[PDB]
Amino acid sequence: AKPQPIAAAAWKCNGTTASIEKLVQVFNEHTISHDVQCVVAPTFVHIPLVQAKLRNPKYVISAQNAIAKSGAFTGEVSMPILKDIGVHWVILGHSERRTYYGETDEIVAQKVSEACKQGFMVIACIGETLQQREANQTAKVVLSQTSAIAAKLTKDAWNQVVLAYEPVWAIGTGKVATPEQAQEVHLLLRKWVSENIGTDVAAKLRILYGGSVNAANAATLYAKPDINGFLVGGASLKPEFRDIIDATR
Amino acid sequence: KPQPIAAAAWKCNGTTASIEKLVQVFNEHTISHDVQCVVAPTFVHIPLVQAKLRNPKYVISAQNAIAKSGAFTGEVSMPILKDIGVHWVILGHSERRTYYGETDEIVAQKVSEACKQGFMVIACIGETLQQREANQTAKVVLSQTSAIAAKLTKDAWNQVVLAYEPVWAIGTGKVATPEQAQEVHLLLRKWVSENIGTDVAAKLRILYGGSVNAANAATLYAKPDINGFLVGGASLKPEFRDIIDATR
Ligand SMILES: [Cl-]
Repeated sequence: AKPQPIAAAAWKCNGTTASIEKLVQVFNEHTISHDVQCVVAPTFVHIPLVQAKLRNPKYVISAQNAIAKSGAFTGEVSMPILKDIGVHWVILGHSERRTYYGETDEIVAQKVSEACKQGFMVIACIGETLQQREANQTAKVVLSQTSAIAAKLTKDAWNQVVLAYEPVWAIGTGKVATPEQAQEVHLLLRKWVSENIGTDVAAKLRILYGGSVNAANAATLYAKPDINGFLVGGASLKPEFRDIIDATR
Repeated sequence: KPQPIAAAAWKCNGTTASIEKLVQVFNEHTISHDVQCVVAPTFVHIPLVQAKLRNPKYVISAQNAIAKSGAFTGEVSMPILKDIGVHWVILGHSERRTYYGETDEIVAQKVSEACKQGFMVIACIGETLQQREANQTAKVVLSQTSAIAAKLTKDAWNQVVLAYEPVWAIGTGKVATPEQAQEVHLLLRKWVSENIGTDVAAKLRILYGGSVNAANAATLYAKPDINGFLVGGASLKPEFRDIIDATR
């Protein structure tokens, strides 16, 4: 009854030609037998290298960011440029972009809507800070972030949308997030989607956990009913990512 | 006059078909004078250009970078650029100063880290129409340059290239004359003359980053303090060859 699992490797801004070639070979020799959509998300300059080496049939390639339109945007990569090179997935609204580079709900929701219009599969990120979690605002924030995105989409566009919950309150703060605390936000989000968008949309929507995931807690995390996979960080740069994929069965 | 530079600022434009076609046109254009030609494609197009662009007079630059690798989603670091073989970088572009939070101090730190890591930097400065109309042309460009200069040693200036953008002429209905461009280049080199050293000022490349095409590149490069161009829309066209020939 669960939708198709997703295991996304968020390499962030890391990697060398030797690093990636060695890691991609590990990914390719890993035989995966269950239905699961795997995702590598390298830096822009490494997309051609990954395109040349990544062969495992379970995988697609995603950009870590994009802008909606080509033009006078020095330093940025546009979605049409990404379609032309053969990339159909993109991560939008990551906490690091909302924090360091000032991406707002209006910017993130506009990127998701324009990516859905241009045929992208989107992993849209939401999450709340510790200060927000201290104020009993987890729902207030993650639903305000999810409503802003939904306000620019129609029903059919939700088949391209994937949500990734970032427990930002458990990132670099010295605080930890339990598999029960993750399942709580994951069901909180699905019920909002069930109520506001549709019941069939909620049951099929993939909600990924974007917190600390390793080979030890992946299966127990995926054991929860409203967790549909992971947005893996540190462990994704390791052969450990194979075990994380194994745990989505 | 030091070695001129002809840089192609492609911005966020291009496909694999159009880049491969234009690179071949650049490949069939023989350049027989001392000039450093630069092509700066999007991050995704850097491997294509490195493989295909074969003119010995060209190098490949990035349009942006950050100092260190790590948990910075969507960004490309400077060590990653060095590992893939990129040794040039455009920093502090007006579009990033305007729309992506690159303050004078953020540009200054990026330039400093880039020179520390062995990068050739094209650092961009320029003033708005509001600023120019407030008689702030010197105030803005020198404040942008002095922030960059406070993070650089004398030897690091041999890796830095200044690119003046007449931002007051972009999308404003105003246009910049060569005499207005030379005026800014002059006072730029003169501040370096009197705050870094007469030696660095003489050998500093200061590129014009306004409207450059085949019709005006010669008249522009004829100005004594203009050392080349950071070319926009014309850089995606075969007439970039005529701009290179205008730096003779
Ligand atoms: Cl490992």
